[PDB]
Amino acid sequence: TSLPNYLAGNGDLGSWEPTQIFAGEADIVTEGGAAGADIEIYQVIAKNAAGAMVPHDPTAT
Amino acid sequence: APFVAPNVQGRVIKESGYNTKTFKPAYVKPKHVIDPNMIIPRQPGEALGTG
Repeated sequence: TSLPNYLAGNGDLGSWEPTQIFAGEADIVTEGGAAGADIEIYQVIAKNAAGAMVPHDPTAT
Repeated sequence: APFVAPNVQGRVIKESGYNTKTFKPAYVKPKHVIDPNMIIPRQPGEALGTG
């Protein structure tokens, strides 16, 4: 990874767009728990039959 | 030295010679090319953002 690009091009350094989460003023409750699948950030989470933290999905038999 | 009864003539003794050695040196030519591809990117002791 070493080639000093000699060309002429426009480009962006990035685009910041803030992620406000809280929409009210009630109290926050937290806990750590063991995962069962691969979880992203701020993804809605259920609990499977073993007690893990599977991400939420309705219509499951 | 040889033992000789004092009537007879004597003994003759041989000798020794030389040797030679010659040498020649060897030749060494290293070099580098310098592109603009080596000058431009950042040498490590330089601050982030603006070089």
